[PDB]
Amino acid sequence: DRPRFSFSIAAREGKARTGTIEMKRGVIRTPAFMPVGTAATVKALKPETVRATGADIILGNTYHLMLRPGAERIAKLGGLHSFMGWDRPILTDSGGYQVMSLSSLTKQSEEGVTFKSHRHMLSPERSIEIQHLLGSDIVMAFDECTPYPATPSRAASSMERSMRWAKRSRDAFDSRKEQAENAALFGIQQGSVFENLRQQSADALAEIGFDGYAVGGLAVGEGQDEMFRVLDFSVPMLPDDKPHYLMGVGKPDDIVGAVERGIDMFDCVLPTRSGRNGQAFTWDGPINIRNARFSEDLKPLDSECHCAVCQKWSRAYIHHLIRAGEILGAMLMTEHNIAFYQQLMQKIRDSISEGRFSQFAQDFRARYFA
Amino acid sequence: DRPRFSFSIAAREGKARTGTIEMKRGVIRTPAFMPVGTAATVKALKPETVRATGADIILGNTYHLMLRPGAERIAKLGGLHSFMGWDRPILTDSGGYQVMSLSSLTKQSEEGVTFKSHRHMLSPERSIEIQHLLGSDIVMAFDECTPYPATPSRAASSMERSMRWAKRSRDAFDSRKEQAENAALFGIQQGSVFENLRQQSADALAEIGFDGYAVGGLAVGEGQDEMFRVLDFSVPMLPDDKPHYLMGVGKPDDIVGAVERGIDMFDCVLPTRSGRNGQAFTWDGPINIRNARFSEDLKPLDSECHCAVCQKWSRAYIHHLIRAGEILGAMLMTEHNIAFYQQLMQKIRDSISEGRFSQFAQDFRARYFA
Ligand SMILES: CNc1nc2c(CCNCC3CCCC3)c3nc(N)[nH]c(=O)c3cc2[nH]1
Ligand SMILES: CNc1nc2c(CCNCC3CCCC3)c3nc(N)[nH]c(=O)c3cc2[nH]1
Ligand SMILES: [Cl-]
Ligand SMILES: [Cl-]
Ligand SMILES: [Zn+2]
Ligand SMILES: [Zn+2]
Repeated sequence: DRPRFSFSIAAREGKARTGTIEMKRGVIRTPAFMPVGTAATVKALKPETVRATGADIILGNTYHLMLRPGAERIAKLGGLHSFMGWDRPILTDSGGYQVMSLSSLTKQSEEGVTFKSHRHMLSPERSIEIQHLLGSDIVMAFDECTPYPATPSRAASSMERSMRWAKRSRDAFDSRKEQAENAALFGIQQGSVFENLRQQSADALAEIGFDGYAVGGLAVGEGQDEMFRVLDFSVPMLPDDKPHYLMGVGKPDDIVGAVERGIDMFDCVLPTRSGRNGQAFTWDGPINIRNARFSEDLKPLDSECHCAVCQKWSRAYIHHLIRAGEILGAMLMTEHNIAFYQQLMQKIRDSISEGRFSQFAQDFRARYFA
Repeated sequence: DRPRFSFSIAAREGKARTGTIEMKRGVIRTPAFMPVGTAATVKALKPETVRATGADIILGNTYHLMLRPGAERIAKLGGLHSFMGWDRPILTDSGGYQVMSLSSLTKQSEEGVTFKSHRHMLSPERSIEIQHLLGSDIVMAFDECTPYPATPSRAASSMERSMRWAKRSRDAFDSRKEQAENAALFGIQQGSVFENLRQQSADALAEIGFDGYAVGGLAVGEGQDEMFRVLDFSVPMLPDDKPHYLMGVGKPDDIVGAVERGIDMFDCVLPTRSGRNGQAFTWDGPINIRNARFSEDLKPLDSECHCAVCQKWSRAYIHHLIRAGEILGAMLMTEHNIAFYQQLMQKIRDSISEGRFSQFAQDFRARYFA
């Protein structure tokens, strides 16, 4: 039987790593892309389809689920895995990021955040409890994602609060025997774009001790150049022997560059959200299938993609479906986009394992941006 | 290799029949339920899923497809079968019924109907041509579905026009060698609720000669009692050795009673349309999954249904999905409802084959309306 949590690194190239996370509910191949759910579902896909694309783990949506149908109700029905029919690992975010981005009126304090549903409270203790009620396998500490840009003073005060909340998250998780024995807990580094604050945050998280370490506070408007600059110094501050999770990233080129900088795990709504809006990812860059140039194009979305959509249906058909507002259009676009992301991760893993990831990154960028 | 068209009756009980239609693209078990597409898709289902529910044939949507993406374009892309990925028989309606129900401004004449898209003309010749361009296997004659109620004079004039159009449909179909050799053509009986007009229409259609005969002009507001009364005298007027197709019907109890009256084929948007709106069919009658009573119900939609939805997911989960507006909710409701309809048809076929259909009908009604 698998352990509660074990991360093993099988091969390395520069800062990039490939390996596996073993958990009770399954193995996660890294670098990993984790598709993101909306309301106990990955949009427009059955769980068997999500698995068929190559996903080893998905994200649940703590913020949506605590409001509807409610975390207690999901627990009463047997937990999120049973409820939605996904029996493999699930990671849950801690909810505050989405509260601060989506909620109408927020009130923040040392205790947590109160907010009005689009009233509810969210504290480190309540966040960990909700994630337990959902039955999450990878639990995120409750943090504050500092807005960008932030002054050094405000970034420091925010990061300091997040580190106090990280300790409260650790203690809440450890107090609950079933959660501590069966799930894993990740800490989230903050500190905005400032190296000294990123270092203080990394040091605080390592002193507490976590199963994995996320880089928080990025993909919040700073742009790729700045994100990469912050990753350059921030990832080496985290424990080398634990997974590194870049939250909310990102486009294919963001993922490649982040792996070059030591990131092992990614989540992003982009492939699911933008597929419904007509954007399809291809090795030659994204296309918008709604464009009239595809109305009679009999080729698949991408000429090399191995997914079931590209084996069966044409650009012309999917163009028509999306233009007509048909549900099958969203289903096919979403399956292809998630499958494309998984094929990207597989090429990344294979190229690191073979010591040719730097060349893969160069070749990928030349063709994707040609 | 299968013939162009062969209908064989394997067993009979009273007016009910069970058997098969063999066509080049597959066998159709009768009595048959034919799921209805919207715009080159059966809503929210891949074709493989439609087939998995038990469907042997589906309906294309001539009215929608002639407007978008256009019949000529579909032909240029290889036909509707290739375009949507369904390789089995497709029946297409002739388009006038939907024009008269959906179009904003209509102008009717002996030549056909002109209308504005929500300008285009539709005549017997153009209707048959569009169905050819789509690559339909079962082509419907171009008719006029008389509004209900209709005076005897107006019903007669309308039926007479439909019979002239039926002859024009026959000749257009026969002129096109590839269509005549590979597809089948059905005539449509009209005459409103009037026995003498139904008889004149049946006689006119039999003189022309068709591969199958539809009962048109019903399910247009007359209610089940009146529909059944008209079927009682109308179905025996059609050739016994050809299939009898009741257009646009219907609810499960409508289907059972129509089979008792000699109907072999059915199409209806109800299972697809109403599933998206939360109505699920069960052997104990329909339920609305949005009702709060299902919020914590761990049972499947129906306790006996063999479909994949009822094997995996609970009422509580589907309730949540539909309340949340999630695409997966529509997917699961639609798959279950179409599968339920196919299981109904299978029970009908098996009970006729075993000489116990009358008992099945009685048992079905007692439980469905309990
Ligand atoms: C898109 N950019 C971005 N996302 C971030 C996220 C959310 C990652 N995605 C989670 C899913 C969203 C819907 C359900 C869960 C962040 N989350 C936390 N806790 N902290 C961040 O600093 C944090 C930072 C992030 N930046
Ligand atoms: C719902 N009631 C009803 N439908 C009838 C229909 C349409 C059957 N359904 C076809 C699908 C609808 C969307 C795409 C094809 C009828 N069609 C014709 N041609 N004539 C009728 O008298 C006729 C009569 C009908 N009565
Ligand atoms: Cl969340
Ligand atoms: Cl039509
Ligand atoms: Zn693909
Ligand atoms: Zn079912």
